Amino acid sequence: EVQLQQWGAGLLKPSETLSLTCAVYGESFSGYYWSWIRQSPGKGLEWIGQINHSGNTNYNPSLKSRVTMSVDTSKNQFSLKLSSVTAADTAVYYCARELGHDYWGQGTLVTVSSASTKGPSVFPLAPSSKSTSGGTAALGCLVKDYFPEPVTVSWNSGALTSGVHTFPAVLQSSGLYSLSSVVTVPSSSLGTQTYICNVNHKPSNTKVDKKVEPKSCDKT
Amino acid sequence: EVQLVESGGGVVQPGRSLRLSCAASGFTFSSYAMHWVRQAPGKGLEWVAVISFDGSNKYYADSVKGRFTISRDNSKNTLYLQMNSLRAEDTAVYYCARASITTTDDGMDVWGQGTTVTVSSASTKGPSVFPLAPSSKSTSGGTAALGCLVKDYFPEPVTVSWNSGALTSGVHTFPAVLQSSGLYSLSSVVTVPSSSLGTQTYICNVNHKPSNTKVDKKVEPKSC
Amino acid sequence: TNLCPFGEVFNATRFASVYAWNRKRISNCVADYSVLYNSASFSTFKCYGVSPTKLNDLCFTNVYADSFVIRGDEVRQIAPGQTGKIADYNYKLPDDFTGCVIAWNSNNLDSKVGGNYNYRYRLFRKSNLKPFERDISTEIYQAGSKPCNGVEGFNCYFPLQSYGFQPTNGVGYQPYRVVVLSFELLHAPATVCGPK
Amino acid sequence: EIVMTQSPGTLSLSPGERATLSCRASQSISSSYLAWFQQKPGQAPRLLIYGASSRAPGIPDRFSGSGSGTDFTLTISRLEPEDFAVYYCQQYGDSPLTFGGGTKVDIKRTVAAPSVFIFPPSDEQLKSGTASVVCLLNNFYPREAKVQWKVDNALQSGNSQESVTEQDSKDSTYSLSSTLTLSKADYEKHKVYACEVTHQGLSSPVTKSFNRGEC
Amino acid sequence: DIQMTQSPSSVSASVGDRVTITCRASQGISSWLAWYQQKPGKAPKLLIYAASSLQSGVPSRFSGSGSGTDFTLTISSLQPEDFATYYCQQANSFPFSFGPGTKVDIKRTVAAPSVFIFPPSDEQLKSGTASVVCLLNNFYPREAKVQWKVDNALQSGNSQESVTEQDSKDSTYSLSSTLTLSKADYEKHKVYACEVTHQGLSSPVTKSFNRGEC
Repeated sequence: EVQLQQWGAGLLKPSETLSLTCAVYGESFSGYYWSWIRQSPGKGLEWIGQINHSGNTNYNPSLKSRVTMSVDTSKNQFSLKLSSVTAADTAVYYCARELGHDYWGQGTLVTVSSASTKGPSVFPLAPSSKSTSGGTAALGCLVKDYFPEPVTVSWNSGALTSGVHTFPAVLQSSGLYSLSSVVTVPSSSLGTQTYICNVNHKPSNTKVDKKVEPKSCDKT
Repeated sequence: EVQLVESGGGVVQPGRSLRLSCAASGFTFSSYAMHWVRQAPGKGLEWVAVISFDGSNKYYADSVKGRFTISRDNSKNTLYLQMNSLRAEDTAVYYCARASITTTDDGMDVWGQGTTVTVSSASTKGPSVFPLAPSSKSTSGGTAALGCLVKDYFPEPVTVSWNSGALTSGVHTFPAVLQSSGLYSLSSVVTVPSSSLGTQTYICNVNHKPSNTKVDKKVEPKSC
Repeated sequence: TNLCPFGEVFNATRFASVYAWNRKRISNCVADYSVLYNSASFSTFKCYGVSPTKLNDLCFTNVYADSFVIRGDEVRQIAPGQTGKIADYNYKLPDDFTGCVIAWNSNNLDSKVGGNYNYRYRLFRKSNLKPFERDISTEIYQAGSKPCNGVEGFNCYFPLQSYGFQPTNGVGYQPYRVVVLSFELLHAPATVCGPK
Repeated sequence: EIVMTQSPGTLSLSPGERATLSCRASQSISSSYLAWFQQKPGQAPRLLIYGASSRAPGIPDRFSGSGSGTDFTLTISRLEPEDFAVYYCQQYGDSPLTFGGGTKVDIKRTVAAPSVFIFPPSDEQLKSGTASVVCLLNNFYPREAKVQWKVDNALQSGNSQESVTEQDSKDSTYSLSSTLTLSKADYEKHKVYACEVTHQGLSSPVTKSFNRGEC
Repeated sequence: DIQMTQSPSSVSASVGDRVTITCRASQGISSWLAWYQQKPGKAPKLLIYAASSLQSGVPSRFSGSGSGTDFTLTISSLQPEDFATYYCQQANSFPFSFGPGTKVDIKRTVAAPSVFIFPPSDEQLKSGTASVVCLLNNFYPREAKVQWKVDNALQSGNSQESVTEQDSKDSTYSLSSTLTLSKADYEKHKVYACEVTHQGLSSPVTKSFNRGEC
């Protein structure tokens, strides 16, 4: 058996450099080729290169210019450096043994964005008398303009898990992220039972407890 | 089905030129390479030329260099061989051959029935027939050998039949021979019971197409 | 008089595989190079160190002609300071070498219907080759925590793999014949020389 | 680069059925050097088939492979819940390597008409300087569905973004959220907004409408 | 130009017998030798390529081996559809080359030629020539000589020989030797004789004709 531990920088900025390290524990570090593989939604599994215990590297012609490798036999580690990164190099990077048929790593998610920390803004998407579904109504909350991922969402301090479909994020033109969380409940508990959309972003130490009520039309 | 058919076979005099053409059917002509290979009368196979699947690489032997020119046309699926400065050392039977690979890393696998090529300045001529009657010296256990002889004819082929295609119990018609005169000759003999000579008639019937010639000649004892 | 044999090397019939490149020595000759770079068949006529038109005036000790066959997209690897299969696990040129590299298409001779599996290349090797080396060993490439004992199986593969040359392969996956002329000079007299 | 192409780009089956995925190469491949990889959510890939016909250790006998040249085929006789995942094809006969795009294997079930809802924005997002209207589609199968945003009987484009949920674990349905962004000026100058949904299970497009300042 | 020789010049065999045919070159062709088979009045039929492989649709009784400058083809159990002529072909370099050929005859008991003679008839002289003939029919093997002697003196340079084939009734042959001359040089001598030379022949058999011997 063999074990491979990954580490490296996550968030990054364009024109910068992405460095990653994989360490091997469980067998010999000499005699094999250790490879780096990449996975992005749209380009599928991609191969970057492989290095030996003596600095011998086989690269991919599509990245031979930007890719660089290193190997340290003392600590039994290998490392990748990818230069002039962009938002296209945002992906999951794996370290594997030669022809990964045998053993792979676990995955290091590297993200690239020129933005900086920010906290989410929460907006309640409430129901109305027209959202009736045979005695059932939907509602929820919209999280907008936050960075980086992820964001934790819950309801009634976590006292609700049915009908709660939380959706993935969306990279808007502002470099920030957005998502929406929802819930579906009988119309016999809208005006009586309370609903709250708790949001939590750790990189900003933001904990929001936003209430939600039907949009009571104030007659003026 | 795979099928190669050659054409361009006929008499021709020295010095002049000719063009043979092979037509293919049943496979992608524009990928296979093609070979021209001859066989002389009474001798073995001989290599003539090869051409690739595009026409840019051609190779010939050391006896047809300059005189012969091989080519092809993938449009009509045709393979051409232009012979120039023909000689009498080229009368032969020509075959087209397919090859999956130039240099024949795997060998030829498709051939044509072949087309004949005669090269002689002579002109068509009906045959001359002569009977080879039996002889007292050819008497052995009551067996008499007789026959006919065709000589000084041109071109090939000839057809012969003893007793209107009936007697086929020993007929040993031999092949042709190219004398120095330039024409051809061949004998046709047969054995008979020596007691049925002056009772039964034996007549050789000869037919030659290039001249529409039809002859019948009887063989009788050489009376004294 | 006594020209050099540049017809048994260039205008030959069957070349060798790049993992068994054919080397030939040339000495005591009057090698005339002008006939080479005065042609259009040679799609690639690079020359490192020397200049092409200045080749019929020098006088080297001996010349080494290495002939073989490769893909069309692998010709950029025949040069000093390159990387890939050909340059690492096969024919490797040193850094700052003196000589010339010629290459031209051979889709006529080295193309077959159904694939020419006679031309092979080394794909796996536990290390890189030193310059001007030849590894014809058909041993088994081990890539797992399990010995191969000379039996192909899981993670134990065969290094030599075949080019699938066909006549329909368009441009880059078409056969290209390559000849590398290394002009090796020494402290001994210059047997080779250009015409006059 | 030996480009590979997986066919189809998605499937829909049920436990007990049989699955067949195909990988087509741009050019003929070496002897039989093509491998089949499995990948599930979060985990890293795993090898099942090597040589296009061999079954690696720890691989149940239901995974089989076949093919040659530019056509290879993976087959799964008796599916199981652990088998619904992404599958890739790999070639280790020519350098560099080359993976496919993938062929997901989703669970199947009866068609389900989406439940559609439209949301009017809140004053807070307006005082922030923007507006975003939301269209929620719930509990619908299959995933093939289309959504259009109409502004007072007028189509839109280039500003509607949709996000899809994953196959549920109980009913195996899907959830979708479309969002249409509009500056508060453009949101106030118009009057009405409609979400038109088209789905296989729908007898006809469903148009949910709402006006500004409606109540 | 590589020259490809074969051996033996000919072979006599029987059904079920094991036949071997050798091929030699002058230079070294690694393994680029193919074997073709030709029958009288047909076209060749590829059998072996690479000197060891085999073409589809070819029985297994055909085998090939060798390398370098020596190759061999083998027929384990002959059959009636294998008596033919076998050619070799090299493919190491241009120009290519075939072999002279190696025939495969049929075996039987050594027969004896029923020798006969035929003199020039009248019409042959009426035209102005003369064609005498001697004949050796129903014999085996194919090796045999026909000597011509005019006036009891050997005469050559004006004779022709023709043989048909291995007959299909019982493995027999037939040869005709023709002596062609001018009426003038013919009417100068009297005794014209043809003598036979064969293996099964107990002793040579000379048969002659005197000019005017009716």
